[PDB]
Amino acid sequence: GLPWYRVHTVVINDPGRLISVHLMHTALVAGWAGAMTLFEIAVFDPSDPVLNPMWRQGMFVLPFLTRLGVTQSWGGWTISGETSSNPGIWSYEGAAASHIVLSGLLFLASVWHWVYWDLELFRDPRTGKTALDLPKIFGIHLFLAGLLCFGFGAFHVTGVFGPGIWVSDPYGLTGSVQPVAPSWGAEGFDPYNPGGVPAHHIAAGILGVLAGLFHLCVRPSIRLYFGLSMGSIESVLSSSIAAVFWAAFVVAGTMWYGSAATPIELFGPTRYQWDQGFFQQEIQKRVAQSTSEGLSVSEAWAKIPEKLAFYDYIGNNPAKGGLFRTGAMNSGDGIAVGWLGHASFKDQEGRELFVRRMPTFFETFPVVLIDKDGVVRADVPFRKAESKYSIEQVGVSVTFYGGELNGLTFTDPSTVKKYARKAQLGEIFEFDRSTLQSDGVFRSSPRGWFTFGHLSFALLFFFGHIWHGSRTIFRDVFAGIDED
Amino acid sequence: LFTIKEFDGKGTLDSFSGDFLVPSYRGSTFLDPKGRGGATGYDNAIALPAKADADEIQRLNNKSYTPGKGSAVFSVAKVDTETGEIAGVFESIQPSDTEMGAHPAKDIKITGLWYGQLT
Amino acid sequence: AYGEGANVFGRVTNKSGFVPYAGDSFALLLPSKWNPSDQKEVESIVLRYEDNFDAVNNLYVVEDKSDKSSIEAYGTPEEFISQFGYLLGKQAWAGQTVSEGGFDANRVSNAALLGVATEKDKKGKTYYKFEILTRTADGNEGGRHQLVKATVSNGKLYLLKVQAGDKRWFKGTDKECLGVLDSFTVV
Amino acid sequence: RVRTVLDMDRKDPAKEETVKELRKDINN
Ligand code: CLA
Ligand code: CLA
Ligand code: CLA
Ligand code: CLA
Ligand code: CLA
Ligand code: CLA
Ligand SMILES: CC1=C(/C=C/C(C)=C/C=C/C(C)=C/C=C/C=C(C)/C=C/C=C(C)/C=C/C2=C(C)CCCC2(C)C)C(C)(C)CCC1
Repeated sequence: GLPWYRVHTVVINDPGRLISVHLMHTALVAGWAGAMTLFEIAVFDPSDPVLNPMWRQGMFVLPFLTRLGVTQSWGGWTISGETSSNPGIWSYEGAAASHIVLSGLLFLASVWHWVYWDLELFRDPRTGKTALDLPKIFGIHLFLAGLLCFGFGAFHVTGVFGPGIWVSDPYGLTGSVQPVAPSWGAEGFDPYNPGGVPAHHIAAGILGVLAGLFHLCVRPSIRLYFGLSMGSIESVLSSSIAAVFWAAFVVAGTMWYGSAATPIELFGPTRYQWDQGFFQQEIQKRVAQSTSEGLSVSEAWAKIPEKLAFYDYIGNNPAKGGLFRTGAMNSGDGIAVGWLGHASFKDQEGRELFVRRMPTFFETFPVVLIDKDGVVRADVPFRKAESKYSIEQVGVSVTFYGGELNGLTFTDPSTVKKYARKAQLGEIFEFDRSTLQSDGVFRSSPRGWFTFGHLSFALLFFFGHIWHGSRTIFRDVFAGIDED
Repeated sequence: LFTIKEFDGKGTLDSFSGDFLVPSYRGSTFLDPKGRGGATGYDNAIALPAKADADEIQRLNNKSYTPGKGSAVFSVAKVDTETGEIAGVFESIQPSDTEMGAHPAKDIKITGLWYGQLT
Repeated sequence: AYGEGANVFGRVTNKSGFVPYAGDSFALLLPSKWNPSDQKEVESIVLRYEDNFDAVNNLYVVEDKSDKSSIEAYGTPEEFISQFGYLLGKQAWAGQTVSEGGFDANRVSNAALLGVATEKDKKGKTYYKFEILTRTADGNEGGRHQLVKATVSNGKLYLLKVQAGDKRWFKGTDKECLGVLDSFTVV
Repeated sequence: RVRTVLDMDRKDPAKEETVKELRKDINN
């Protein structure tokens, strides 16, 4: 009479059916990978890599497929924006079909390993009872894991046999799948240095092999064997749950903060690029350099790439989103069509005014136009009676350099107020919202959703470590206690 | 706003008619449920940081508080000369609340009785 | 200093509530609880302080060159205060309204001149003193009291303006505002 | 030639939290 929450304990003491259920979970995961890839390819728009990349459309597995080398498709389109001459069998559709067929094969193998559960391999040769030599199993599977880690690091990513991984410029303007040379110096521990990824996966992998050869040759000591409850599968479950939630915390942190393994051309910008003005400073530095060359403001701003300006927009901030604001970023805000340009606000005196940008914390932010010396010179007041820094009172005009509105100046207060309100969000873009019926509230980029999901899983699996490990240590008393 | 403000009527003693001012139902400083309004207000649907366009021109910044006019007719029924007081019936037609210009006004007809004292 | 020692069983420094301040050519007393402020609504503002609690309570000193030889050259004090009509803010609203009580048609703000006068000084200097009450359609803090003290010396007009909410004015900000107005002394 | 002082004075009004302002702030 097992309660509904204990049913899957039936395979605790059955190695064969444990293999079967683990095969079934593996088959389900592979099937989900294939199906998700197929759905994403079906609903993906590859026409415009600029202003409409993958992270704008809510793609979740496309970033990873592109990160590890798969770029082309059988539909004739490349994620980089070129033409697919010969995508080969390793296109997105190829990966989806492969993971799907693997899921089916694992389903069949699960059926078999379930029917023929009573294999003599799982019998203890001496006693004849069913038993698993957990130290030796860990040694074998760790040796395999280390071998695979070294192989992936040395051949893949380095491009010796594999294709490499996604490497981009610091500002995410020109990124592509490239081979990576390992970084053997201290800079190999720079999180944003790509060269660490091969070298690590090499060196660590090597250690794994050696570690395997130890945990496969040397039997654990009796004191350690009974202390760590080696020989109980639930102890292994507790330790594995702990390790996996540790890894989940690490990956969530490394994606929220960004690293060489989570490029912004695949997951979108981080919130710390908006907070610290990572792109705004670069744009203004390029503009200033062009001006120092003698160019006018219009030419200097026309020289700015549209993708770089698009990164400098608060709508792409992963932290400007909602828990139930579902779907693609294009579903909340319209599909980007073009860059309006750069708005320069100037009072009737000629003093240049800058619009205070919305911080990541604020859902709504009042519009303030600030002097170069940090002195508020204009605003859109909430109380139009006896206002002091009104747009009409100060006489603010907005001139657009570059983009769609190039060399266009607006002086009517309504248009100036509208454009200042738009510019408080960063660079101003035109959005087509009729196509997807965008409501008008920002969604979160795929890196935000990934971080949220895997952080919640990390917490729940910390509770899993606690529970399954308590059950491990207190196995004798978890069938009941004999009073004191 | 049932009002008779500045009713400048003319006509005979049996029945005199005229027009009167009908102020906006809501003052300029009145804030809509989302903070929009004339004078003190937002002039923008800040709850949609990507929707402030011409599809919502009537609701945003078109808080038109323009006063309207209404028509009234008064008939004198009884007069007390010694007291100097008069009373009678009145009929008035005035527009409804326009909700600061959001939707068209509806015609309201109001009949009733009126009283007053002379000098 | 690091080895100065505490003030156990000591005595306070000052409890008057006002602290001195020396300007370019003027002396003033500011409330202790009022903090210095950075914003300059008028480019000629040379000093500004603001209340810590209610930012409506503030004051600023404006020093700008004047062609008039003396403050009397502006004319009558009422004419002078009519000259500086922009200090009371600007009505950005431009809609036809008649549904606001106590205000003229199409107006949402109104300034009432409670009184004007002329003051003296230890050197015989003449100061134009003004008290205004500005009300708005929303009635923010039940109106605002404005105290203005203006003088002309060495070709420059010095104008101190103190603003206090009526809600704050009723419950004891009048003392601080009047102290600020009284302490304003120019060479 | 870029005027770093003007660059910082441009970033500060739009965003005071910019890494341009905070870097070598005590030097200013
Ligand atoms: C890979 C990790 C892992 C593994 C292999 C196990 C394995 C096991 N757990 Mg454990 N557990 C885990 C993680 C894990 N757990 C975590 C992270 C938590 C914290 C939330 C728990 C908390 C927990 C409790 C409180 C208990 C167990 C119990 C058990 C045993 C019986 C499970 C059962 O039959 O329930 C049956 C499951 C169902 C009837 C279906 C429930 C449906 C859930 C609520 C939603 C469906 C999830 C969805 C379909 C899949 C998405 C999950 C995925 C994305 C992670 C079993 C050996 C029980 C035990 O101790 O045995 C005596 C028990 O009491 N677990
Ligand atoms: C951790 C794994 C993970 C992550 C990070 C994502 C992330 C994402 N997915 Mg995805 N997906 C996943 C797993 C994941 N998915 C799985 C396992 C499936 C198979 C079912 C799908 C199937 C799927 C589809 C079909 C689609 C996406 C889409 C998306 C993107 C839209 C954002 C979003 O999720 O909306 C918001 C997410 C939520 C609001 C979920 C909130 C979680 C709550 C708290 C759960 C609480 C449930 C509650 C207890 C039960 C009561 C509710 C009841 C009344 C119904 C986004 C980047 C969409 C897309 O962009 O198209 C390309 C899309 O259409 N996903
Ligand atoms: C010269 C060889 C070499 C090189 C170049 C590298 C290079 C690198 N290693 Mg590697 N490593 C090597 C050898 C090498 N390693 C060897 C021989 C081993 C032993 C097998 C390892 C084991 C190892 C591990 C376990 C990890 C790395 C990681 C990394 C990356 C660190 C940078 C980063 O951003 O992650 C940052 C990593 C961290 C900040 C880890 C700190 C996590 C803290 C301590 C705990 C946080 C979670 C915990 C549960 C607390 C709860 C959260 C709290 C808020 C409640 C980096 C590229 C890390 C990685 O994979 O990057 C994602 C990683 O964790 N290495
Ligand atoms: C048969 C070989 C095979 C191959 C070649 C691939 C290839 C691929 N898979 Mg797939 N997959 C496979 C099997 C395979 N898979 C199986 C059997 C399953 C079922 C479990 C899945 C389930 C699956 C899912 C759900 C997804 C993929 C995805 C992908 C794509 C991106 C992979 C990636 O970058 O993730 C990254 C890989 C890692 C981060 C590996 C992490 C290694 C951990 C951290 C090790 C830590 C513990 C370790 C043991 C410590 C050892 C100690 C040390 C000293 C050695 C890629 C083309 C993704 C995709 O893009 O969709 C198509 C996707 O989401 N796969
Ligand atoms: C309903 C029955 C059921 C199901 C569905 C599972 C399912 C699972 N068990 Mg499990 N188990 C069960 C019953 C069950 N168990 C019972 C009754 C016991 C005795 C108490 C155990 C004891 C047990 C132990 C001791 C362990 C598991 C582990 C696992 C996970 C590894 C799957 C695997 O081995 O395939 C193949 C493995 C792979 C293909 C490698 C990848 C595995 C992940 C889950 C695939 C998804 C990839 C992910 C998205 C990214 C990878 C990064 C990550 C690996 C760090 C898996 C999710 C292992 C684990 O992971 O601990 C959490 C583990 O150590 N189980
Ligand atoms: C509140 C958190 C917490 C709690 C209560 C437990 C509790 C338990 N754990 Mg678990 N564990 C945790 C977190 C936790 N763990 C974390 C974050 C990890 C890393 C993934 C693990 C990994 C882990 C494994 C692998 C195993 C356990 C096991 C166990 C059980 C045996 C007792 C034990 O060894 O504990 C854990 C011991 C400690 C928590 C000691 C930590 C004290 C360190 C040395 C402090 C380091 C200070 C450091 C210098 C500070 C500098 C860092 C700073 C700069 C940030 C027990 C019930 C064992 C088990 O399941 O029994 C069968 C087992 O196999 N744990
Ligand atoms: C049999 C076989 C085959 C195959 C077939 C097929 C077609 C398969 C596929 C299958 C599939 C197609 C699979 C899939 C699956 C899926 C999954 C497995 C998923 C699930 C989901 C989930 C679990 C989720 C949950 C949730 C939600 C809902 C909400 C939020 C939260 C979460 C996310 C948690 C072949 C031919 C090879 C041959 C051989 C045999």
